[PDB]
Amino acid sequence: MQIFVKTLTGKTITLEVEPSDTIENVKAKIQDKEGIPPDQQRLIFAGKQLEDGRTLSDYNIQKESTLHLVLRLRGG
Amino acid sequence: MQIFVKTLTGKTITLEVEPSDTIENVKAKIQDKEGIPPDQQRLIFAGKQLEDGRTLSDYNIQKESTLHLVLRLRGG
Amino acid sequence: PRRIIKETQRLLAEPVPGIKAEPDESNARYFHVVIAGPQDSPFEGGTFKLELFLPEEYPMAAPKVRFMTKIYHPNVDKLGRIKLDILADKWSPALQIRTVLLSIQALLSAPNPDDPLANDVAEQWKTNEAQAIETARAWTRLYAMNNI
Amino acid sequence: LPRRIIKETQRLLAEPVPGIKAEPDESNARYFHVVIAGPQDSPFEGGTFKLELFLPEEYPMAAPKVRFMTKIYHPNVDKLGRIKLDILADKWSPALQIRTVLLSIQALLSAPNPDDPLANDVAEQWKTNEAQAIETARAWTRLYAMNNI
Amino acid sequence: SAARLTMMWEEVTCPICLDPFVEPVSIECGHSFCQECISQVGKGGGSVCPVCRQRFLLKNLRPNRQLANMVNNLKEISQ
Amino acid sequence: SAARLTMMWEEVTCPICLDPFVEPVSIECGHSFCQECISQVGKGGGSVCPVCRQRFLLKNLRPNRQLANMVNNLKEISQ
Ligand SMILES: [Zn+2]
Ligand SMILES: [Zn+2]
Ligand SMILES: [Zn+2]
Ligand SMILES: [Zn+2]
Repeated sequence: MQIFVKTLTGKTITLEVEPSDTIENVKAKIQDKEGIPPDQQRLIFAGKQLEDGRTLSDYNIQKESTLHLVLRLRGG
Repeated sequence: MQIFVKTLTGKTITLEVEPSDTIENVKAKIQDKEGIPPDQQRLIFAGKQLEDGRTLSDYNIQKESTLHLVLRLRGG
Repeated sequence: PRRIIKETQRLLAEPVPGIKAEPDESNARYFHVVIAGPQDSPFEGGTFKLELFLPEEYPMAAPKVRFMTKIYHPNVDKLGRIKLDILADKWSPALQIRTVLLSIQALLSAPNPDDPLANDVAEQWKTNEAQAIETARAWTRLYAMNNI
Repeated sequence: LPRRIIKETQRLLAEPVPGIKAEPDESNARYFHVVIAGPQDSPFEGGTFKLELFLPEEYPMAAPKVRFMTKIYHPNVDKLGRIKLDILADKWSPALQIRTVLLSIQALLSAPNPDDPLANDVAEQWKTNEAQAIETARAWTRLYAMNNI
Repeated sequence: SAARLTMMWEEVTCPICLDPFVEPVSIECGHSFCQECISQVGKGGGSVCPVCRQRFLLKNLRPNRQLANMVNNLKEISQ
Repeated sequence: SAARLTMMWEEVTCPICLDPFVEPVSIECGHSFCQECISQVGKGGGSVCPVCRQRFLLKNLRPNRQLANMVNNLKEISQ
């Protein structure tokens, strides 16, 4: 399936992905197209900071779901 | 007046020029769009290597005339 | 300020789920913000009001953002001031109002207690995480509901 | 069959350049039959000069092999029609194409350089008696470089 | 095909000023910005990339004229 | 319409291989090439720019991803 990712500027890129894909796999596809190391990527869905371990299915991310891209943030 | 310049790859750029303009002026406009220093540019029109000093009028280069871009060449 | 006009333009036109930001009619540099508490978080179901102000050095400097609604969070104090790197040193002029607010929304999902801003809340969050969560879920009910 | 050669060949037949013809041999797409028009305001004006061009296997990382098949009176071309031009040797660029190579050769006819010679006899004659050399070249153009198609 | 037309406008947009590129230059990381925009960010010798936060030095700025040319082309398509 | 598309196609064309860019990278002068194309030119760790003849070192290659993205967009537009 294809999901959407809203990059910093607001431009939306399309990624072919599989429900079983990990977030790190998604960051990699973002990195290949936008050139941001996964270390610096943070993906937000339903207000949640999606973590590297879990999968798209773990978050109920279905077809045409949009993730929002942000930079590494630290509340500390 | 708009003239044409066929760049190395064959890409044609359009340049606003005045018949009183020197060849050097033309190279400069080419340089601003293509990024080739004038000492590396040579312009060919009707088989002639156009010289930096003279003008478009000196060569009877009129509206919609195409110059051809080449790199510095030396007969040896 | 054209950037602000275009940012504001996409905020009114192409909105983001769980975030609203409209400008004050008296000052386009001041924004009236409402943030939805992230799901699977103590703040779930909450509607948090925030103040955003764009200084004149924007986007070369971060916006000034503070909570108007009361919030029990390690990285937000009693005055509503937010201790977040993106709002200080790790600010980027490529960040926009959209991403700033999403960043703040992310922070509610992933609080960082270890390094304290509100030492009360921070210590309580690690020493008794479950009680702190219960408090925050309560504060969400008390202050962050029926506040629209 | 590098695709560059295919596209070059393609654009030479499709987008032609005034005063230059380059057709591929049906027996070898790496060999081109070329005709160059003598540049205007040159001794060679009015001439049609035949040239052979071959693309080596390292093209475009190496320059084409180009030599004159028509006889020409020029300081930088010898009796066999071999050309001494930097762009065909040391100062070659893989961004140059057959189009620009041939235009470059055409430029050389416009701007002969005797100081660095390949045909020493012609070069000296160009320097000692420029006017006679020009007349000779204009003659050679009529004798050898006309009615040769 | 306005969707794709816009997608091309967005590729030639500056992440700082959000306008189309003016004198597009790149920094060490490869990301591109208006010369003026990135110069103000890096005033004093350099800073970090607004996109990936990689360090950059203003002396290592590099023109990216293709991006410029794609702007002009897109301007002609409109209007 | 195709005429303007051509102008844009030529902007995203490699001057060495003459195909659309594949892994577009730039050298010190700012001119861009396919990584493979410029790498073979610069075999031994450097050479001169095919377009301007300015010196370049292979270690100072820089990705130019915007050009890549504009390629894909143009390829999709044809579809
Ligand atoms: Zn800018
Ligand atoms: Zn970067
Ligand atoms: Zn290439
Ligand atoms: Zn160059």
